[PDB]
Amino acid sequence: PVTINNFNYNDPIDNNNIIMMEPPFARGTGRYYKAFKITDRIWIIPERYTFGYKPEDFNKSSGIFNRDVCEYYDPDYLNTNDKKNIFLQTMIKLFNRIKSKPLGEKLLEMIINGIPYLGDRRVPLEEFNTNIASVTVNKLISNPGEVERKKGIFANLIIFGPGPVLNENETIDIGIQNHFASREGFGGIMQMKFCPEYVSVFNNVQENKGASIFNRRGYFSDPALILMHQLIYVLHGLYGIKVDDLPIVPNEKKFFMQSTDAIQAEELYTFGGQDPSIITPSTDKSIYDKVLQNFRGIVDRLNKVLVCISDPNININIYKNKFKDKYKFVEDSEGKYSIDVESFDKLYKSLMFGFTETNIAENYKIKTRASYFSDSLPPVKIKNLLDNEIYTIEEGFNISDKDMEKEYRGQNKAINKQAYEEISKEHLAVYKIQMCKSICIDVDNEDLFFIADKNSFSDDLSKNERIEYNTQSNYIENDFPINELILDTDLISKIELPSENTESLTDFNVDVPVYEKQPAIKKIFTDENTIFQYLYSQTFPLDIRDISLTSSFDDALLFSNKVYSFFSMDYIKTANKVVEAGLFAGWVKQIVNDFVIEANKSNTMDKIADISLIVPYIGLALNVGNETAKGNFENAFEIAGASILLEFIPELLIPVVGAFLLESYIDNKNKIIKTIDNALTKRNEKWSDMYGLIVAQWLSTVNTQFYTIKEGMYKALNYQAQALEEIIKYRYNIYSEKEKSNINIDFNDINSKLNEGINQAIDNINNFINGCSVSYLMKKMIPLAVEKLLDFDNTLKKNLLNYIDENKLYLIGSAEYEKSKVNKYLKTIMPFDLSIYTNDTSEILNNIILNLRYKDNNLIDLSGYGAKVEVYDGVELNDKNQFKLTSSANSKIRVTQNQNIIFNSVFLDFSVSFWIRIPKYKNDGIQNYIHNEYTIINCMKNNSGWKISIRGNRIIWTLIDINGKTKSVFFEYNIREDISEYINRWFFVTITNNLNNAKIYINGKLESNTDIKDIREVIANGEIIFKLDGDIDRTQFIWMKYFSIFNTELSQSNIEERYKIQSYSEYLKDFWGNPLMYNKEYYMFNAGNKNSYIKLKKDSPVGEILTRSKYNQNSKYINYRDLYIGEKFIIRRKSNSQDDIVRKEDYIYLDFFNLNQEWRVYTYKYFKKEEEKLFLAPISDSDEFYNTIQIKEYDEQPTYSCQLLFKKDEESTDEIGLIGIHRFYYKDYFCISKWYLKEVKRKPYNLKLGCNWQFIPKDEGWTE
Amino acid sequence: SPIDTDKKYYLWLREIFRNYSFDITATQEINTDCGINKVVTWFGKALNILNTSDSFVEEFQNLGPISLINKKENLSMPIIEIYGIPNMLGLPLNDLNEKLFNIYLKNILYFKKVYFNFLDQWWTEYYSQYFDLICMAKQSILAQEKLIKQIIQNKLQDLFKADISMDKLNLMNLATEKTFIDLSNESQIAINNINDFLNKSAICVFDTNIYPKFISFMEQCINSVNSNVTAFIQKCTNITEDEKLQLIKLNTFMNIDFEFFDIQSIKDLITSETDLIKEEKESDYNLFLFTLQEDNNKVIEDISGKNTLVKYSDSISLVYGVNGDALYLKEPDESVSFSNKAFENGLTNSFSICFWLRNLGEDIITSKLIENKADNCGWEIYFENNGLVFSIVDCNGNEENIYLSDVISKNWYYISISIDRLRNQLLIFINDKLIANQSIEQILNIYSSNTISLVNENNPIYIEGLSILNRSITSEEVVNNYFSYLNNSYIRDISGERLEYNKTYELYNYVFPENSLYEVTENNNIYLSIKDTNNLNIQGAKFKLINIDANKQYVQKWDEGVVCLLGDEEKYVDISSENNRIQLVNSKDTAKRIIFNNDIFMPNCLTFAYNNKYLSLSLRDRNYNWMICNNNDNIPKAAHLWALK
Repeated sequence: PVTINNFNYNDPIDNNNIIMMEPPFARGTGRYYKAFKITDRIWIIPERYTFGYKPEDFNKSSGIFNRDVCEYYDPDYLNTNDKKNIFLQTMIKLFNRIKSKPLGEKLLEMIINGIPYLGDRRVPLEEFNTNIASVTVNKLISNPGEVERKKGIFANLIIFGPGPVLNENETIDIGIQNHFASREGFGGIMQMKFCPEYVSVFNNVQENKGASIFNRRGYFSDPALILMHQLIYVLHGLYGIKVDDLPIVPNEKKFFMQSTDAIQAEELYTFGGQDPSIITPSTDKSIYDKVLQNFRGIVDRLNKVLVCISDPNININIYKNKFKDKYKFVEDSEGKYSIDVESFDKLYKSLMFGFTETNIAENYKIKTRASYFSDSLPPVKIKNLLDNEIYTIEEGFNISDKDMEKEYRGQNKAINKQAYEEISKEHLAVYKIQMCKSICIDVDNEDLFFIADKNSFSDDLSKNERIEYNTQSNYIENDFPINELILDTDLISKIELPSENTESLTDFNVDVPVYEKQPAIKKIFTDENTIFQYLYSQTFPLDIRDISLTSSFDDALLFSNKVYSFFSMDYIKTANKVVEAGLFAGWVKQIVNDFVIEANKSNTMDKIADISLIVPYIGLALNVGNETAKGNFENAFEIAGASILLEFIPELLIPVVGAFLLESYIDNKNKIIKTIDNALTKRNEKWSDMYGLIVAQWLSTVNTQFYTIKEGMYKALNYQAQALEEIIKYRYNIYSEKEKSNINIDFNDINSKLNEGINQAIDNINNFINGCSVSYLMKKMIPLAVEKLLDFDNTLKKNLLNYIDENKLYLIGSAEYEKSKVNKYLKTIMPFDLSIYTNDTSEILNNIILNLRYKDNNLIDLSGYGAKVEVYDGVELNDKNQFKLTSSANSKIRVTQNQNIIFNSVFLDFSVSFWIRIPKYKNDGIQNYIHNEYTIINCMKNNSGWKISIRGNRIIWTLIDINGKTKSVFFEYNIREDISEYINRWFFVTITNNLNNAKIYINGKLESNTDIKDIREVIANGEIIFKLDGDIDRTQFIWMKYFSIFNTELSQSNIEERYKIQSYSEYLKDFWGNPLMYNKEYYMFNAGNKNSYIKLKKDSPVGEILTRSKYNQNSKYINYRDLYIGEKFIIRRKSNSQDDIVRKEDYIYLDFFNLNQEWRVYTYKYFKKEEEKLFLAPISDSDEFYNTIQIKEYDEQPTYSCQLLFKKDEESTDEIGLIGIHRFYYKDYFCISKWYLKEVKRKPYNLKLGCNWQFIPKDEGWTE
Repeated sequence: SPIDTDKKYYLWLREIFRNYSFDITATQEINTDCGINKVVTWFGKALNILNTSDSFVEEFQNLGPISLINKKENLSMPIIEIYGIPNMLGLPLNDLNEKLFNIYLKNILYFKKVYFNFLDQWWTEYYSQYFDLICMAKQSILAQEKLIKQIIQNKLQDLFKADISMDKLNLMNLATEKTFIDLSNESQIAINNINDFLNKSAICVFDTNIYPKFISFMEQCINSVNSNVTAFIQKCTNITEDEKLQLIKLNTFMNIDFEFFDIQSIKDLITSETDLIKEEKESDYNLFLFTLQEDNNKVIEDISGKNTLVKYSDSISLVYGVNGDALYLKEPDESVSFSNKAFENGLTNSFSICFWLRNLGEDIITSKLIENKADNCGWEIYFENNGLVFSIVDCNGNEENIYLSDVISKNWYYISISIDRLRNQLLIFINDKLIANQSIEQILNIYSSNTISLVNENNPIYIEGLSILNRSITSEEVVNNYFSYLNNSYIRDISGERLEYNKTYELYNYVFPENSLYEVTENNNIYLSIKDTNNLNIQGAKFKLINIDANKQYVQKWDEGVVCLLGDEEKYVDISSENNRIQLVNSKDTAKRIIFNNDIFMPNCLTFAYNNKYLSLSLRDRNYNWMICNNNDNIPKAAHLWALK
């Protein structure tokens, strides 16, 4: 339904899609512009927006326009037809991207349909009018060499080029006589200034993703989301709901406060997230009421419009239907329009809480700022948007083909370094605060604190109420489900509008804004050493190469070559040291590890309700609050709580809730009852209105101060890392060339090792500060509010009880009942829930290859770094993620890792994990088994790297450095157990390496360790090979599953948890670990009697228990017990209504083969004992036995055992018993007992119970 | 000023208990080459070991576990007698390998017996000194516990002389007596921390000190025997020269062959049977109700191991609830009682209670549900208005009356309540979400009966999974318990009950939870869609589920069936070919077979699948959102979740 046109700037004027226009702020003085119709009622004018700007304002100067942005000036942008045509082509591309999803199409559809009402507040209610600057625009028809001839048209949106600042965009409304039609329910033409080339940069300091090299490095915005964000402002203006009311005003009474203009509630609604929580519920109801009144005004006109004056071509009946659809009015048979609250409510919530930058970004999978108040960085230039290699319509920068979709790598400044260009600091203007002592330093106004003033919150709670028999508890929720909005769009219905052509405009009355610059520097005097001073001390000029760390704040602040440091004395002492060429390569590794250990120090909290851990060096780094740098930070915290960190304790506004006034009905008994009920419900409304008022004050005064502290710490840590590298780089250049050639250090490895440590430190600081912030709300703001609510409750109780008595005569037989109800009702409190106001609700972190994920008879890497996988025809695969490697030459897999990321060579932080199944040794081929060793996985270049090998009975992990030195660590499983937990069975492996130790885990349990301190450097890269390599028999093979590689050392907890997630399955497993199946022969094995099996008696229908045989003619080194012995069972479907996989809680038959027939296992319907033997007889049906079983899994930890339960009937709740083995002493019997039913419910589950069973099918990996 | 009021005594007694628990249970986490270790912070000052510096934990890392014991080096090499040289007659062929292989096997065993010799030395000379520190550390904990009792005793004896009511003194004596039990429990936690801390230190000194020495000693003992095998095979003449190199390579010991060490296999040695009994008999439950219907028999009892007493009126029936059997209090004035000494709470105890609830009252009237109050002291839960109320009252008259709003009739709810005295925090959960987070700092003493009573007034009710814990719980435990219990093989209704074959229903879409599907005729065909925003008064269609196997009652996951609509004429669902809309047909032969399933994190919702394509709603079309066989990615994933009745 939405169509985008195509143009070139040099096309001739056709007076249908290319015209000469006179925009609204031209006041009809001439100077026509050339315009293009991108779509119905939308136009584009590729020019600079010059209205109300001085001609000289296009050049950078000492001045500034805005106080909360870095401003870029460029007076040559869009000054030639070639450049001017580039503007149109990019605009058409962005519109095509917007309409690529249903949500974007609905936004465009609403803008086109939202025609402005043909009227204004100055028009009589009985007519339309079109000579208004907010409805019509003139176009030129006459040729250049002819007398002027003009014509009028309807429009909705006009888009211009940027004004004097290129990185700031706006939407402007049209005001006549100081009144705006867009704030009074009518709507009007909207204008927008836009620039798609220079974009904003942000950061995600508050997002936790563990130790990552590229996390928290800066992101640039997608220009498509910038345009959409501005189109939401257009949608508000066209529907006339751009009302003004009480704004947010910053506090500016102290030198460390941030200065800004007032913020309107619409801006916070548009952004979405938890920002609308900063508008109190009192102001929410205020805005909702003004919008409703304006719509009531429009309905009155639609019932009274009869004539048109401006244009006789207007069909009133056609227009009336358009507006009826626009505002979703309702029509009756008689021909009268009206408002239904249900319809109006859905419309209002869609426009305000439906379309939001946070919802739009989520749907399109784009990254944006966390909050309206989050910090911003200098803008960048995008080199070329028209290049499909960089920016595509379907997925913008995050192109999946190039491996840029994962984690939004496409918008990451550090990674996608080819899509943008840094701006020259020459042209940027910033507002600065210059604070001189009694030395002087400069701080950007964006770096201070933001604290809302006491005037920004309403006090409507303290006004009186009138309660009547028909009073409703209105309450506006700040939410609208997104999916309901998407399903409401129609992609097939046509779009139809009246003709745009009409009479020319004659009245040009309009108000044009005026702009002026202001001085960009402010000077203050202060003697306090606060956060601003403590960060400037951790810097050095780029001209100085020789520096040294100090713990003396004053000393660092005095000498140009001395740098302050808040770490340990030990760390400072080591860093200043000087060593020889023989110890440089060891000193470097030592210090860099100390930096990572110095940061990442934490302590747990136990005695405070909300906080869980503390970081002890925050005080020394910043000295924010009540001189936190002095004494012990942790001790001061315990005695005072979070108050010590706040730089400013705010005064909290808490109104006194007003009194209720109850009406007096004479004789209506029912009406008296209803008024009491309405008062009680209305009371619960005041509780939520008070909680909303406190949360708003917390978000804009206390939570903002804590955010600034998180940014300070991130800035403070990077300053330390810069200083450390500069010290290292200096000591390297001092050595003579001869001596220097023997020092091998990779500066790139040094830089990334440090960045990984800083990310870990910031994660702890987030958890600590987030707890401190919430802890403050619960313990120092909410309790002060509950106290005055309880006062309101007491006062209401007196009012209600007195009300009942004065009407006692009318409440015959009910006064006693009401008095009881009021007493019970007003005794309880309504508890406070934070989840209403915030949006608050790890496995995959640090994964660089996720090889084994089966897809279409092939393996693929799901990691998202685009590793290439080659599988040769000799490899066997199945949809269970189980590939098999063999001794054949073509049984091989090859993985070529992307060059962009590889594990650090100097520090070796990485881990490996997989499942494996190693067949059994051959009985005769014992000697070959014990000696031969072969490789299975190899990653080695020039004989430097790692590999995994299986020596006889042993799994190994070796590591070879550039100088040929070798290490190793291995796991060894017993080969003498009667029943082995590893010999041909699936088990879980995980290997882990740091700079100190190598470890190996089996099923989540540490098994071995070795010291690797000596290893110099491992330089493996490029390729990985899966292949059996070595002296092997032709019959060797291996199964594998879920292979992966992590670029970080893993903890014991993660390994143990990963064991459970990959062990989980809805189906049951057999003895080997494979899925259990119907119609497949099995052997039985009891967990509690591992040495005994089942057999059918020679003369009776009862199974007897015998003893498992053991290996004979034993070679002394080997010992085991048989498994392929006894009766063969088989599981059969009972229904056949429904694949052969058996799932938990299935009803089955348990059959088995006797000679050449199939039998079944029965039980007597009634016995007078807890235990009784089971009945075995051929297939039949009778009323003497039960033959229905349900297969269960009571254990919650991973296992290969199942339990078998008899039942009377499928729909019955009766239980008969669980199958098991019992001793009637000294005989053992195949029995069913009621005793187990109590045991299986005791925690923890006992693995040794006599009711646990496993099924053993014949396998090629195990021989007799 | 001196203590002269029972209220001031309660505040003093609470602060002593909280401070004592923080001091005695302090620990820190150290990452070692050897595993993860929990270090007892106060160990330094208790016995003056590494106590010469600022911090004990910092010194422990630098010097390691060996620094604790007194006699550091005590190992001694034993006497070795490896005469590895084979003792020459006959053997003219390469079948000599048979003789040589048996010699290779024995040399491995001899390496093992030496390994066992070192373990015995570690046990007798290195573990003994660690076990001594454990005994002394236990003696230290009990000594400090004995001192706190005296301080408390002295304060109470003095207060007995003051002017306080005889009855109030009696309660203060009872509250103090129950606190002594809490101190003993907290001391027992610290003793457990000491044990594992030093057991891991002892095991670890083997890995870093004893084991490396065993490597060096055996390293030389191999160079002495491997060469002795090379010398022998040159002497043998019958075999060819080329085979000499092969057999030498095939019977040579590297460092791997004698290397034996498993961190797990040594931990099994340290654990005795007495340790198994302790872990098999300790739990956090004072009450764990076990219900089991049986032929003409009910079984209701506590399997928690503290043997709570249960008394119930006959006529209490068992019925299937959410994941097993629930008590059904069908008729009025029915009751159940639980008797246990732990249910008298006092001043310092912390506990939790959780159960499933279903109410068939459908009336706005107050009613008692579950109570442990005696003389307006204690706690209870009861119905009010639509929701529930939780109450807790103090001996002095401090109260908390909290109102929970969500509860309505004929639904299943999961209620979980926690009381924490160390943090003075109260938590309440309904199903998945945290409802209340309160400070009970002002509540002081709560002393009540040893009996908890479950009752009815007129409302029939189901109860299931009633359980009581002796500790507080966290948000993570609640969420896991909730979803784990519902993860069974049954599909459920919108209200939480099991679905049934051959029962009427109404159909809702998760995206539009209050509009029901209704029939629409456009061409001769009949379709389904949700009602528009104006005609919501229309009555929804009525559906039924059918399985070929009659006598099947309840629907399970992965079952196949058809969908039937009630009316003057039977209709069945079929997929159109012209458009993928679902249309009704009047023939059971052409009815499609559909698969039923649900999602783990959406327990009461449902999905229909046809040939691995889900059925979902479509985008708006004039006034209709049709029910279709979807394959597009431009429709939200939520659109394919449905609910019945």
